[PDB]
Amino acid sequence: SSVVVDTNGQPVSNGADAYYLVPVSHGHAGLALAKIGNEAEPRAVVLDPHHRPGLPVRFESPLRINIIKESYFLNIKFGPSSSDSGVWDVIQQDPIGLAVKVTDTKSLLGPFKVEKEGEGYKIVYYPERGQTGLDIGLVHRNDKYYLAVKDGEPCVFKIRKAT
Repeated sequence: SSVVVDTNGQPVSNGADAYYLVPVSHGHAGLALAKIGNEAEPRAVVLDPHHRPGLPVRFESPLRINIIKESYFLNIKFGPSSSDSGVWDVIQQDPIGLAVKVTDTKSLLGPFKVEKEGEGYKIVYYPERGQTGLDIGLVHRNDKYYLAVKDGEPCVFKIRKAT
């Protein structure tokens, strides 16, 4: 499968560089952490008009290669490669369904792939590595756009090297 490219047409690096996920619609918005309702710490990933560019991410595969392809299962995380926190996971959370949230552990192979969609890319979540995955889209609740499983309604991004 194809090499994933940033907004300058360069291969997206495996962990070494961070990237903004820039929505192609939803006007201007960037990635942020929010509370869902009641939790003490904001750990739900949202797209927030008030946080542009937002929190950049790193895409990680345990394969030896220094670039990412659309075929690779990925961990995606906020923060440095060295830090255990910021790792995205998909969690059952009552208002949202299956919400994208940050965690501080990480499996050998991550839950996600980055796949070509429209003018850019979508994030796809894989309950099971040998089966079709489920598009990540946006769930609007409580004055926030939560990144959440919403198959058929993917949020489309371009990937801008945080440089």
